[PDB]
Amino acid sequence: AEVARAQAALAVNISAARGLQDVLRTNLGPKGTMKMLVSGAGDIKLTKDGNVLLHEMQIQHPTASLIAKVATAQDDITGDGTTSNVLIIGELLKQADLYISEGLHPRIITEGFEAAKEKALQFLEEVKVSREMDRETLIDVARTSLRTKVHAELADVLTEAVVDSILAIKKQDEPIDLFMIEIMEMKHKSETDTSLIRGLVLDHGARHPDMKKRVEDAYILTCNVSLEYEKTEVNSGFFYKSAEEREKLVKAERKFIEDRVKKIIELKRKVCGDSDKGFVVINQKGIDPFSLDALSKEGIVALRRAKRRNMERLTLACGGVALNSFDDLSPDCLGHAGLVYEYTLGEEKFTFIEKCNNPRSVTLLIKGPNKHTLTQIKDAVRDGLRAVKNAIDDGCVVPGAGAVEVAMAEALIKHKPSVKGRAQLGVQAFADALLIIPKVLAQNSGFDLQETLVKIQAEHSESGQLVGVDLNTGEPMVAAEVGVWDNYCVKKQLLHSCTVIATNILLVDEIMR
Amino acid sequence: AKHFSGLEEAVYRNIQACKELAQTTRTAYGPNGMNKMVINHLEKLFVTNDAATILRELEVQHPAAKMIVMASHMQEQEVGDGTNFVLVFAGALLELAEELLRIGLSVSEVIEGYEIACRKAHEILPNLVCCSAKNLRDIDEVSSLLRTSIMSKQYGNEVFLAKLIAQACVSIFPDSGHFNVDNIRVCKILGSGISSSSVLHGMVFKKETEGDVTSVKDAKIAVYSCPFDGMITETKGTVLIKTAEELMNFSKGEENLMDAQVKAIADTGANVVVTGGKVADMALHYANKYNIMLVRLNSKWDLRRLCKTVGATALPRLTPPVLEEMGHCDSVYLSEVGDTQVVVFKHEKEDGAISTIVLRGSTDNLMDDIERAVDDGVNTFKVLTRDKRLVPGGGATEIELAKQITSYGETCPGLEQYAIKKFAEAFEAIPRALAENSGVKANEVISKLYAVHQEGNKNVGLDIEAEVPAVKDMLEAGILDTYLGKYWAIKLATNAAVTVLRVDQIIMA
Amino acid sequence: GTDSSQGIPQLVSNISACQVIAEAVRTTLGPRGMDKLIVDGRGKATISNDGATILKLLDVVHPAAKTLVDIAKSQDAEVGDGTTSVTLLAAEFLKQVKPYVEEGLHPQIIIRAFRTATQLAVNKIKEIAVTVKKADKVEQRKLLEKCAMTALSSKLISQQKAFFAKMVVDAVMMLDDLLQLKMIGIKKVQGGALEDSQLVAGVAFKKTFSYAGFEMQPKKYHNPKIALLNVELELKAEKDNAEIRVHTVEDYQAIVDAEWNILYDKLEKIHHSGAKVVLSKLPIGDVATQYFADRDMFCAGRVPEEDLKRTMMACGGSIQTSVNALSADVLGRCQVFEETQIGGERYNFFTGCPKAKTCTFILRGGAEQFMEETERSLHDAIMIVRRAIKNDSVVAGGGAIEMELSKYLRDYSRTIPGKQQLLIGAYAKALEIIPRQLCDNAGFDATNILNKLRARHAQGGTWYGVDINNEDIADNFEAFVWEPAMVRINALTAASEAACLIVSVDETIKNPRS
Repeated sequence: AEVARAQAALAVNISAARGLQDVLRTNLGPKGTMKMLVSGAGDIKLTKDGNVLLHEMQIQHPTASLIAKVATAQDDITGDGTTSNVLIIGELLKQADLYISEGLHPRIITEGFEAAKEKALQFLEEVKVSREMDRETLIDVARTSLRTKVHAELADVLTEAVVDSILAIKKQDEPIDLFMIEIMEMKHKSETDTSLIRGLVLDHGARHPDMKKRVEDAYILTCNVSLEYEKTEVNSGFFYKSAEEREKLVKAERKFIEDRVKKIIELKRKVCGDSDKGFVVINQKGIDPFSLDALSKEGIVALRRAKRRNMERLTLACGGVALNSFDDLSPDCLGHAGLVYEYTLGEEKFTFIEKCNNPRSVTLLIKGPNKHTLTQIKDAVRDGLRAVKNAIDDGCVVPGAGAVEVAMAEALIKHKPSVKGRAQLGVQAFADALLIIPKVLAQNSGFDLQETLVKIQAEHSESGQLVGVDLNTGEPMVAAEVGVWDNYCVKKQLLHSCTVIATNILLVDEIMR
Repeated sequence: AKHFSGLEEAVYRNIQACKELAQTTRTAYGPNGMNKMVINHLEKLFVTNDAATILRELEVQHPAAKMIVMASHMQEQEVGDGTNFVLVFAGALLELAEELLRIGLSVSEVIEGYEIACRKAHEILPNLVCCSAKNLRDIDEVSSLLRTSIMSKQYGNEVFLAKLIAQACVSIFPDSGHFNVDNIRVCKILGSGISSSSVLHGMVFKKETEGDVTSVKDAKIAVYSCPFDGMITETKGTVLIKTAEELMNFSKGEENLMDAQVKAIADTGANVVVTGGKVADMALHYANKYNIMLVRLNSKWDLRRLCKTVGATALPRLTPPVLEEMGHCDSVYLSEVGDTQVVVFKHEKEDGAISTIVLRGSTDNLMDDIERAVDDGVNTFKVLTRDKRLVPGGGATEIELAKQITSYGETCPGLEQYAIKKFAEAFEAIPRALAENSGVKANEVISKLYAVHQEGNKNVGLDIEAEVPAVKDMLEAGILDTYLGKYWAIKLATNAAVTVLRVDQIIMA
Repeated sequence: GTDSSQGIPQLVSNISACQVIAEAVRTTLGPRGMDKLIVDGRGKATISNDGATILKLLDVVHPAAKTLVDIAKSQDAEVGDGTTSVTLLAAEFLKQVKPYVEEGLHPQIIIRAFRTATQLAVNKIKEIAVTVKKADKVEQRKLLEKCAMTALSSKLISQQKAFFAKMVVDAVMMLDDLLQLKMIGIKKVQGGALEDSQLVAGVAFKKTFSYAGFEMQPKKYHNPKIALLNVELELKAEKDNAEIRVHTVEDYQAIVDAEWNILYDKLEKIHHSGAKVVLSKLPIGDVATQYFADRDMFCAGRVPEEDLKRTMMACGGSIQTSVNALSADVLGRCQVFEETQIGGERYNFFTGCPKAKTCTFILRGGAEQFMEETERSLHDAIMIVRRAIKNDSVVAGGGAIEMELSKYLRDYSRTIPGKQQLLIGAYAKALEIIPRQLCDNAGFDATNILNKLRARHAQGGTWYGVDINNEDIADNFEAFVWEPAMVRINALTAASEAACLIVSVDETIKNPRS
């Protein structure tokens, strides 16, 4: 095939990744902008988020395949700062371009990158402080962490909702959420409205004129594949081997509809008293209207159209036994919920299971009929749930919004990485690539980006105080008293991912197609 | 396609979509709009004076155009008319920002200038209410207020059509205050002129109707989408055309098989049987003898309007009907709808969801034109069940807003300050629209609506007072707005605009 | 996708396209007016006068082309005369507003200038209109002769009009409460009473089959029972076509006879169900023709369908496509049947009908092409006199009112305007184009002809127009050229309307992307 073996082969490589960063330079901030994204079949999506804009749709670049790999591991380990990791390496190619533009080795630039991280990883221990597991401590982090990823008005409605979700653990040690993540979209009049309810919300409730609505000590009978068969948890076809074999099945099916509603109502007399305690049937599939008569007149809140994903978290939400049958297996095969309530708003009926044995699954009830809002308000949830969980997993949170970037660059003063000056090379392009997060915001704001950046450095050298850049003015301010604090799990991981790929770019001086 | 480069999506795409928003409500909306011709995928000329119909008809590949369309979908859902108001207001406000971009402002900076100021304008919005009045039982009260609703999509008979639309929504729901979602289905009968349009309570099958009533005390139905050419609970027969001797045998047995069908439907409870398809000839000969009612050949939309209101779905076969697929109506009776005899049902609040207004005219596009104005007035009564607070007519409201917002801008100072100065200038698109609806200059009208300082009642209509432009009292004229109807119209227009301002480039894999 | 273009360059594209389409229907309508020729599709060449006939025939390549069709259809449905004149005047409005809108001067007060000038026009037409059936006779049938004889003197004839006009008057008085063209239709031969026509008050048949026996059949009755059939009668009935067979000797003479027994059994099904004269659209077989001679009955195949439609309305009967009848109210009957070969062509005359509403003219001219114009000479007198009865409120014809109304409304252009003299002046400019074109399709200088009329309009009188048979200025009232008042009033409200459609609309949206 054809070869490209020159410094121009690196020069095409470093050129593609910087321009893709400047597209994403529009993002990452409350003063940063949402990016409109349209699918191949067409779907309006307004995301500021890094991974969604990167992994879904992109244009032809070999660097685009490279940055998808490292933003994966940032999304894998943390799930936040997928905006933030792109902006470092774009500048990191830029000052490193200049020395090879002067003419220097790609490997002498590479080796100063490693000492740049090691001088800064030890500084990451210094700059973070021990912060609390307080809700209000996590309020300051969450609303800050949302504004770097999504919009500020999106941050305001979610600041109370995200912090109370992750707080339901009993010191469960995990950096991201797993079962708190449950998103129930809802057609509303308000596109932007958010309701956090403890426990699991059912995607479709059900109503009969005799069916109850509020039940307490609700003994759940979790239900599945339906009345027409018997003792089945999975669907089946029909026998076509003989013409009479097709007929003999469906004549018996109406009898099994009778038999399986009979087992449910006779279990309600045994376990729930007469009607003294609540009883809830959660069917995965459709409810026959004959059993809609027979269950609801018993006083049973029967439910329709559940997901099998909802079945699995219902086992955690009840904490007991969540079945998949209608028949009487055993009376102690019933999970317990002290409160199950179906609230109906809008077009859809939403059934809640509460008094959970495990406060591990909560659900954000998500409003908005328009999909472009309903996509975007859902997209603010998933990055919000993981990032604040990083803050509660970490005992120490870094104070962020760029205050570390001037702090390390002054602390990366040279002749300490002095071996031949080749280590002084890689730390110097590193320190200038630190400052992009103060460069992007005062670009997006007023107070011209490098004119006030040196004013941050002039103030930070005074008394060693951490001073950041305002998200709405671009003016200098202390990051601690204001509380503009970034996740340390982002910030610690940020050094590793940005170092390794810019190393890998300098190892690529040949490209073949 | 659908993704480009070169500062297009931010600066250049947004003003391009505003040109599509230009001349869409700028002469086609006001106290009296002007027609626009649209041809759908079915070949027909269509007049449009409502924003949501034409933009649903108009296909765009521009995603920036698709944002405000979804906002106007809410403003039909929440308010009704004023989706036209959404376009030129958001269309002006987007075009004012690029001059601030040539100053060198950021996108989110002038977004913030629009966010705090639409919060500010919504605080001024209770101070614009003038002459609150509400009577949910008085047709004369409602026909005065729904006049300007149907003024905005008509030019001819306002007094004839305002009395009809005020009669329906009151009399279909005499418990008004929690008024239903939709309660009027139109009946387009081509023929006699616009003075033959009238209101009929209950479902009207203006298609062909055979037989007669079985009982008028009950009007239960078993709505079937399937023809009656031999379709039975057993093995479904068809019209035997394969053999002429089989055609004679099927003709002799059909009335006996039609006897098995009508007793399978009426004993379960029905006096009217809905026929979407056909009825066989001998099957039609027996239904006159059994005196059961058949209504043959209803459209799919006619099938939809029936299945929505009675709660009974159409069936693909003949059977003894289940309870969940039978509907009940109060009465069924043969009365002339537009002085031509078709059948008409009865739906009280026990049945609800429909009170028909028959559309009659020498042109169906006129019947399509009055179809535009009645859709907003349905929600406007639902607006009226929410608020009793009346705002004066369009454009006279915006000029009082612009003065305080300009005074509010200088009290901010910032670079949001200049956006708030532009935010007052998006208000003046509504007197720019009515001047362009008249075909007269705007800044002379803008200079007049400035100088009055009573300004909250003063605008120029689509009048001979707009020939040489001269202000008038919109409130005294009968051209009205309301509190919540203008509230969501500003709220949803400012919401979609700053988001479609915020947009960036698109990449596509 | 979806086609769309906004504004003035689309609107200038709108106003310019409709004028070019109107160039045919501008230049039509009369004896010195015009008469059509087009070729469409396979090469089917047709000849018309009504644009609304051929606007349904010609394609629509614009929405402006689609705008003209129903507006022409609205004029053709009521009157049938002057169908093109509404489509004339609409685009003629757009021509003088065209320099205005290309300057950018485009109000939407243009459309209300149409309606306001319409109301001043249609009131002036009605208040100058005279009821002629009430004021200018008590029997008003000799009155209708002088209008019809004038309508006959216009197209071709000048000497046959006295012999024809009373036949026109006596036919229309039977056709009152009706406006059918298949009940006033004129039949054509050369070889009867030449340069003379006749009026029958019943049902006449043009194309009736003979030359298989007509003197072997009774060609007249005095109580006919008419079988209005549409079933083909064969030369012989058939046998099968699979395993059908000849030579051997036993089943030999039978199957040749069995082809013949089935046919006359079906022919007897016509006979005993009640029939003495039998008609069929599809051809009656020649051997089957002589079987009606066997029962001594008259028969004729190859009959046009429009002839059978005359019989079902005057006898109260109906057409059939069966071989057996069950009632005499689906069958036809009269009280005199008479076959008369006028011009060498076999006519079936139905006199003594139970209703006798259909009138038919058996026209003899001096030639064939002479008789073509003679039929359309008679057809003009049928169209105008039926229109004169239904509206007694009658003004002069020839655009005589319009030139007065041109000057009448420019006086309002002197009177009213804030800017409206540009519109009402252009409105009044387009009014005189119709008698201008009626001079221009007549070929002569309207600028000489029209300008002389306004001087006598200046003294007094609005009935001053053009006698186009000589092309001279004439009082069309006293020149007997008339047309009822509401005809123009229906024309003005439709010509201003489509003009209001063009001004309001600046955009054409094509959603399936042509």
